Amino acid sequence: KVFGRCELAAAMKRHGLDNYRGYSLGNWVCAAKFESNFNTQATNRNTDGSTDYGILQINSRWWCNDGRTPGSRNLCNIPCSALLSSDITASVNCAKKIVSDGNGMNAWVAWRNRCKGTDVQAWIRGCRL
Ligand SMILES: [Cl-]
Ligand SMILES: [Cl-]
Ligand code: NA
Repeated sequence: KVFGRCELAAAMKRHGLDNYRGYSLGNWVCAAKFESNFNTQATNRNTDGSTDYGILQINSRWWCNDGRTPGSRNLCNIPCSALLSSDITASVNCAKKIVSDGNGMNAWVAWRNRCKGTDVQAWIRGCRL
């Protein structure tokens, strides 16, 4: 599924991401835009052989099991394929664990490089939430 921008904003809000750990909704939409272009089926292979999955590009090195990242952890206790569903619940629940691990949203490179310090509000403007 390729979400529309307001459609994704509303789904994230329903799932408790608005102001989660002090990050307003537009941060999460911005991060999703640049990580996956709002596509739940996005995958990308990293240099270390890990892979990033789903709309928030969550890494198999630490967060999910894909059976092909030797020595990896599965901190979200999920198969990585679950991160690719049209239902974003599993991605949101796992992202909540990531952003709480001390490093906030800096875990997402695209957020750090393309969202942090910008007017993220603009990612939710015009949306009925
Ligand atoms: Cl915002
Ligand atoms: Cl980047
Ligand atoms: Na893993």
